[PDB]
Amino acid sequence: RPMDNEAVQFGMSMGIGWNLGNQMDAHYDGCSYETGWGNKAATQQTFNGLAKAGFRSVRIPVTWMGHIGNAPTYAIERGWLDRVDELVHMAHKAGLIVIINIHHDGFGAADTPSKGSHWLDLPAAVASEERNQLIKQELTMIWLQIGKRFANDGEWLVFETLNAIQDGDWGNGNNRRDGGAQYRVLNEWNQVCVDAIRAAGGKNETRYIGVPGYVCNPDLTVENLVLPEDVVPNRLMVAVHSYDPWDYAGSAKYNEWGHTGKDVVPGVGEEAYVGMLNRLFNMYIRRGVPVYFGEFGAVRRASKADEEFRLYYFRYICKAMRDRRISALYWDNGNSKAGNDGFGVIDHATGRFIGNGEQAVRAMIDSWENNDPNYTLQSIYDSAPESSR
Ligand SMILES: OC[C@H]1O[C@@H](O[C@H]2[C@H](O)[C@@H](O)[C@H](O[C@H]3[C@H](O)[C@@H](O)[C@H](O)O[C@@H]3CO)O[C@@H]2CO)[C@H](O)[C@@H](O)[C@@H]1O
Repeated sequence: RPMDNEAVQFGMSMGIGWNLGNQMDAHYDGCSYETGWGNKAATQQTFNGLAKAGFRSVRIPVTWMGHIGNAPTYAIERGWLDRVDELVHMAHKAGLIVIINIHHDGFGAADTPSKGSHWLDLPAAVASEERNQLIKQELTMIWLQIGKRFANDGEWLVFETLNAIQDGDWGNGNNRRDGGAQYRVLNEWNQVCVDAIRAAGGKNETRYIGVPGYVCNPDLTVENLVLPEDVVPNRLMVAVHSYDPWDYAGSAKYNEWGHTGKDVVPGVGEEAYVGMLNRLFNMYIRRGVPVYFGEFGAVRRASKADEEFRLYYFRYICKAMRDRRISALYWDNGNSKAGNDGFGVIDHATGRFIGNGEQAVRAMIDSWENNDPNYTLQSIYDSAPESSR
């Protein structure tokens, strides 16, 4: 029975995790900087607190742009790699499964503080096969070096090939009417990254590798993602993101969610989210291919009554994930404000809770971990909070 295989068990072993967001991914004027977006430097204590809270995994998005020497070698500045190495091993010290990647290098929108510097350019790769070739060489050289640095680190360290690749229009643009050209290239980049990771030798030969689809959208993934040919069986996982529905979870234009909410995104609640998880479960988990959410979340609310809807959202979706053998990592950017972009629940320097962050963390983790067979989507649903409208 493929859903009962070792790879899906490894997928589930990541449980509910946490992103060191706006940290090694932060960047401006063409260069990443750990503190560049207001977060202070991570410490062992950061990761200790994560393990203590019950997270099983941690994702350290890294933006490499600015620390890459010239072609043809694309040498990564050693200090930058040292710091990545160092963090990965702090996480290992705390008993966490660890994910690293190529992050804002691939940022595909126009709203960037590093305009002109995103070498990982999907429109430009589609535009010409020559520029597609340069990008592939750079992806190769970068993954070879990362692989070589971590050759003695085992399957507790996961590599995620790319982040959220796109053309600016978030999966509503030319990708829907170019005859699959954008999707074909992205699949080719994943292939090239997997090739390079495996060629790094050592424990990279049997390391789990996460591969995304277009803009990390679950549906565009199930429709167009082609899993790369691999040198070993059962060592690829599908990476997806979800902040659905965005205007509730991300922008906080609406502040309630689900069947008991009144201030809701219209017609988009419990059924839609589980439908999305079911398509992933039928496409991948049922076929022995693990899926994880590299990023999921909902921002913090100003009122206690709206916050209860946030906890409800977490309890419900995280249970639905558990039951579909899907693991997931919460997006934490360190920002303690409420509303738009207010994702911070754990301090990035100390690993202590920010504001009421503990309730959210407990909500997502406990719901996923719960092994009481009476605790179901029905019971969670029936205890949805009361609308304050
Ligand atoms: O605060 C200073 C800088 O913030 C930058 O915005 C970032 C958000 O604060 C962050 O939460 C968001 O996270 C992304 C994630 O990186 C991505 O993989 C996924 O697709 O969506 C998440 C949630 O949107 O990233 C943005 C930037 O990409 C500003 O860009 C910057 O100008 C500002 O100084």
